[PDB]
Amino acid sequence: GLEKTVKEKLSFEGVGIHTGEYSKLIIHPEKEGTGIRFFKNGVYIPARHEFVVHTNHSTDLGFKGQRIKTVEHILSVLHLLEITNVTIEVIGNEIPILDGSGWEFYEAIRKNILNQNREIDYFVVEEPIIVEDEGRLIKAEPSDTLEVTYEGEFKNFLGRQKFTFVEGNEEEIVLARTFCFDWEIEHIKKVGLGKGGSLKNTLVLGKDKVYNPEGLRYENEPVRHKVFDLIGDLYLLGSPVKGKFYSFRGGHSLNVKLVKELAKKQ
Ligand SMILES: CCCCCCCCCCC[C@@H](O)CC(=O)O[C@@H]1[C@@H](N)[C@@H](OP(=O)(O)OP(=O)(O)OC[C@H]2O[C@@H](n3ccc(=O)[nH]c3=O)[C@H](O)[C@@H]2O)O[C@H](CO)[C@H]1O
Ligand SMILES: [Cl-]
Ligand SMILES: [Zn+2]
Ligand SMILES: [Zn+2]
Ligand SMILES: [Zn+2]
Ligand SMILES: [Zn+2]
Repeated sequence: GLEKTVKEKLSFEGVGIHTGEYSKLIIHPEKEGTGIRFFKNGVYIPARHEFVVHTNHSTDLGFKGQRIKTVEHILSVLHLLEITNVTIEVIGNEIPILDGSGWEFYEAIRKNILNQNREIDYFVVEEPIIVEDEGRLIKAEPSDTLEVTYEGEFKNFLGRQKFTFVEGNEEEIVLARTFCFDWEIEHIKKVGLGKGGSLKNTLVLGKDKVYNPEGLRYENEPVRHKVFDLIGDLYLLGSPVKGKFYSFRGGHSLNVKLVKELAKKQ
């Protein structure tokens, strides 16, 4: 595939799910070999694992005293579309959550793709690797195409479910929204997070219920979302990725752990 940028500057704005503050994004075109980077208060923050500063409830980056929260969704959409050269200017402290999915970013960026004059240098998984953390596991192995499976095991009605993304099925995961359980709200608010959360940008699930009046988009919308998150975190390898991945109960922390182990090995 050829390296790609955007045809023109694209803008997005809205509340950050964790800060509860308004922020604005400006996606700038960039030349071949630039890579994906964020820009905030005069500092460039590359979208790479060396710049990850926090992973508990979002994937956050920082450099030289400047931090940006919740990069997982914009990075997943850029990865899915193979956008390789772009500057994401952030006026604020977090990426806007919008409806909690990648839909708005995906629809706008997909209509503005500009192919460039280089073949993409893919990050190619060369051998099998397994990373683990207290009941959670992620396996990666060689593959000519990006294939990502997430298997969840939930304490509520969702039970045990899995979903697999393969290239060409981007539309199956870009609408899946972020979610949380009603029993998690206390903790998230207590640690100074979830300030912008509402039923308009997060699915809220209970032991037997879906609080959002619209309900779920898909019966397995939560696992489709976890696949979407893993594809965003994999872009921290700094190039579009080719490999077959299987995550059992993974989250941003384990995804970043896998990315760092893959980067170290290769
Ligand atoms: C008007 C009133 C409205 C009320 C609404 C406002 C409430 C406050 C706003 C909340 C906003 C946040 O909700 C945003 C936020 O944090 O969104 C995160 C997102 N970033 C990503 O976070 P992360 O990847 O780090 O998540 P974990 O993997 O760690 O899972 C998390 C827990 O699920 C367990 N788990 C996991 C997998 C499994 O198979 N089984 C199982 O049990 C696991 O053990 C752990 O206890 O995905 C999470 C989902 O999974 C989202 O919640
Ligand atoms: Cl925390
Ligand atoms: Zn090619
Ligand atoms: Zn926490
Ligand atoms: Zn997240
Ligand atoms: Zn997410």
